[PDB]
Amino acid sequence: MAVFGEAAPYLRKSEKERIEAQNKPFDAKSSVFVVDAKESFVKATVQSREGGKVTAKTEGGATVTVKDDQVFPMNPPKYDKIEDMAMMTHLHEPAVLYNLKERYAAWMIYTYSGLFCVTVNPYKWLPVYNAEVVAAYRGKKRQEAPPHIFSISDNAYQFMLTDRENQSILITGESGAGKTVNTKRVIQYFATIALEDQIISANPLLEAFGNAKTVRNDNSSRFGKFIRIHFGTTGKLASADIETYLLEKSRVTFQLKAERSYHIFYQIMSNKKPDLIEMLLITTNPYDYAFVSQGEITVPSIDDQEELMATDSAIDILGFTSDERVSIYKLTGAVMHYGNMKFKQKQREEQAEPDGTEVADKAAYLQNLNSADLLKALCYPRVKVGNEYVTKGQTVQQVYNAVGALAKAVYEKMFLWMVTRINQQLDTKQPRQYFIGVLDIAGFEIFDFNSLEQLCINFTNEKLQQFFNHHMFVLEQEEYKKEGIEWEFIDFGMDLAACIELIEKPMGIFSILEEECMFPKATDTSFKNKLYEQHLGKSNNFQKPKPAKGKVEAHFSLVHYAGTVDYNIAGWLDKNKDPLNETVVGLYQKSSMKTLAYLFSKGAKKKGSSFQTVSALFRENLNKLMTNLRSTHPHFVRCIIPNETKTPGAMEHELVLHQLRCNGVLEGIRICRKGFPSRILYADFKQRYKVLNASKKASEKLLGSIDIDHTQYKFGHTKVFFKAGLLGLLEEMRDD
Repeated sequence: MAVFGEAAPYLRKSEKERIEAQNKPFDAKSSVFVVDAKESFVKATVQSREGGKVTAKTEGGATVTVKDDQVFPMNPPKYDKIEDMAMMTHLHEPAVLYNLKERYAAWMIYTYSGLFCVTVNPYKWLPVYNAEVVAAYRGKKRQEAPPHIFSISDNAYQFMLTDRENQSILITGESGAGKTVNTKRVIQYFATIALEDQIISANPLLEAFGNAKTVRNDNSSRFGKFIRIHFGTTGKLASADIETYLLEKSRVTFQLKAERSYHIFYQIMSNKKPDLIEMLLITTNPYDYAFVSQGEITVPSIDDQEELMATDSAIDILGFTSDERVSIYKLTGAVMHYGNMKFKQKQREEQAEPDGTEVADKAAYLQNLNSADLLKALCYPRVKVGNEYVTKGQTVQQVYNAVGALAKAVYEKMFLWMVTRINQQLDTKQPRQYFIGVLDIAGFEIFDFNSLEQLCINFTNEKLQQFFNHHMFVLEQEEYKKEGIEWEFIDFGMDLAACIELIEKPMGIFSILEEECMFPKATDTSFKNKLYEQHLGKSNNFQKPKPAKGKVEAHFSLVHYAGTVDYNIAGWLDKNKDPLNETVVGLYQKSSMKTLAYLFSKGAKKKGSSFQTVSALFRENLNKLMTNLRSTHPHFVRCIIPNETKTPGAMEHELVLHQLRCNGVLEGIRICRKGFPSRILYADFKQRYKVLNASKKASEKLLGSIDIDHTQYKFGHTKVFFKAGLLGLLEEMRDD
């Protein structure tokens, strides 16, 4: 029992509760669940099986008739509070729902789910991470001590110590959901078991540059985050590294009405220091600058003034000179200025031309290069043809797309290089080796009105889901080679492939979108018709939107591992085209500041400066991830938010139901539940099955005598393998 220390009661209960819950009367004729009007699933109490009719009593005593397919048999109390739910004789939505609801009630936060380390959050100081569980969880294997994040961290540590292999921790928590704390927890755990201060110190400037509020939350971290903590050849902290991945681009010049651009803009708009406001030549009203003024400017949660000097100090403590910081500020100001550059068609042509060089002068001075030259090289580029140059023509719309891509590219380059500098200041020069992977990412965030970025995020999560699906497949399945029997002989990732191919293959959604962003006179309606005629009916994941619910418009319905979702197509075309000019990039290369430090200066498979598109860069760096990550052993953590407010213990279903799909842990449990989830020894088997027929041959006797078929199970040579829904049949009969 108390084999580790004192943290047990809020971590795990002792025997007395285990046995007081084990031996409890569990009927299987009224223990069924129910679908709810207010919630999803509560524990119901029916009279009997009246066909598709019941009087299902809730805790408030409900009576309504409910069909069979949504009243669910409850897991027994002998299976109550089990850590690894992948063995329960009932594997469904309510199974896991209450298997963690009652555990959060009993405060057993840290649970297991196959490979998933499901971890709820508290709202009160619980001493589960104290200086004794660090040694209690030290040296352990996975499944003997009670679950915890320290368990999996030490697991990955000893794993890399076994075969010099890189490992990775895949965490998924909402903005400000507590994962921002669990990351520092695991990194300091590793720092002891081998720094976190530098990590948290560099942290806020990141969210300054690349975070914003959305229609859902307030400090959404749009980019991806990945931390490489390398060790010596024996295990010794010899690195502190950081990776930014799939940083969103289109924010810098476009955002829907219910959100805004990144923080830094409005931060400078906040006038805690008019030194910048004068120096960056900007005014204070953000509605004066179109790139940032298409949504909600002021947020009623935090002001941006204090954040100015907060992130300023964040810069200062890191390896940044002062000129470096004035350069960052000037570049952000020029990004803001580009929006107001105006162009007008010439009267005798479609060639664009400038009207007022004022904002042109401002932006050009802000980079120390001529203004007339800048606007010329925007509205009169020239491309290298053969062994000379010709000056292409430009229409107004083309010039607007060009300057948009310009601002986007310079901003993302600023981001990537400041990250470079950060990871440049934080390294320790010890010769290092195989690292660990700490990676957060935006979850499967589906909304009431989807768009491009939502689809890209959902696609990233599709790739991740298939990744870990296949990993769990190989591990779990190919374990049982030694178990004298195999089952579910197909790969497990090969069912997300149907939804992936619909997005990434030739003639896929992304390919078609590229086609239309390249076609001469494409329009939104042509895009829709092309999508339909290429996919509708000729696939299954793709299907028609359903008009209802008074929502504005959906245009095509995709199905994922996290359920179906239908997207809105308006604006996808002009949001995706970003023709990067070249003469102006030369201008940048020949500037006088470290703006050119970004833009420092085969032909096959590389598109041209007029075929560039956002989705392509996505699909490129996404595969960069999904290969270097594939070169590293994974582990998974899930910071849930069980309640709207901070009332601990309580947990409403509908909200945790959503996180159950965003992380898609039910997908793992369902791919592991369509076979033999129950692998068990003789320990409980003989003692609870000898009651009907009062080792191996003894198992054969104690199984054949209790009226079970030899189809839905197999005891290979060591453990018996069982479906979930069969032990319940035994549960009530193995007790008599």
